[PDB]
Amino acid sequence: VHKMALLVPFRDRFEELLQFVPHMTAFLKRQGVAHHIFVLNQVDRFRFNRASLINVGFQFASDVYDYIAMHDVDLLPLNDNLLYEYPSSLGPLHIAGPKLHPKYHYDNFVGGILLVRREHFKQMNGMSNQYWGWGLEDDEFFVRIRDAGLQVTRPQNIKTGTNDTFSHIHNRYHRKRDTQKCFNQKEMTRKRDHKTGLDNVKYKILKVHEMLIDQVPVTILNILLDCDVNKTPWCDCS
Ligand SMILES: O=c1ccn([C@@H]2O[C@H](COP(=O)(O)OP(=O)(O)O)[C@@H](O)[C@H]2O)c(=O)[nH]1
Ligand SMILES: O[C@@H]1[C@@H](O)[C@H](O[C@@H]2CO[C@@H](O)[C@H](O)[C@H]2O)OC[C@H]1O
Ligand SMILES: [Mn+2]
Repeated sequence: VHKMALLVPFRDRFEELLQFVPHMTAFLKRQGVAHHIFVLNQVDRFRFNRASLINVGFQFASDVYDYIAMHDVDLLPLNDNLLYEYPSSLGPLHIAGPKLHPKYHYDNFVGGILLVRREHFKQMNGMSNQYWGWGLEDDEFFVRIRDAGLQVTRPQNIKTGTNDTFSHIHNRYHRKRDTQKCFNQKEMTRKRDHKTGLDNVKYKILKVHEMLIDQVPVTILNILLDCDVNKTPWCDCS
């Protein structure tokens, strides 16, 4: 059978994580999905880089996981018909589709929760590394999906919709989105990145922690991401 690496980019969301772990373990257990949660704890001081943290988690995870779930820690599925299944040959399986997501509704939205076969993630050279702070990293990945001759599939015949498919417990004031721009960030991050990815994300895993949360095993990666300010100075706008 198949195994999912549940990759959870993470910084300063302990409260969310305590809700995430039990909810997801139970949910996935009901649909027979074998999996393991990898908390991608960014311990450098640069702005949050979700995509790069995913690259790291993918490298770390062993070949026994034949697919991954890039999974926001604050987004809980409320509908058991959302199948976190091995994606088809077509490409990524997007769980949090534009018609089910509480907040994002455009056609090619692939954020929130996105499942990708190991082989396809390698094909696409994983995600761009140039996204420091909120926004755009998932859209650039959409393009990587089309450029690889792949496509996005989403669950069919979900009866629930944008108000009752997911719990998105994320108060915009409690957890601020880091929308700042500095240096030439707008211009540069809006353009397709053919130069970086899985194969050159620069980092170190300082420490690996085996945690149990009410018996449920979970792996913490303390990831010190590196920034080349000659290429991506917007990693830090202070
Ligand atoms: O400072 C941060 C920023 C985000 N994240 C993680 O990145 C995900 C995506 O971030 P965000 O909630 O801001 O995305 P959005 O709600 O806009 O889809 C979060 O849910 C967390 O898993 C985090 O751990 N710390
Ligand atoms: O990273 C993603 C953002 O880049 C995205 O922003 C949207 C992009 O398409 C535009 O038509 C919209 O103005 C804008 O909402 O939102 C979702 C996020 O995950
Ligand atoms: Mn959120």
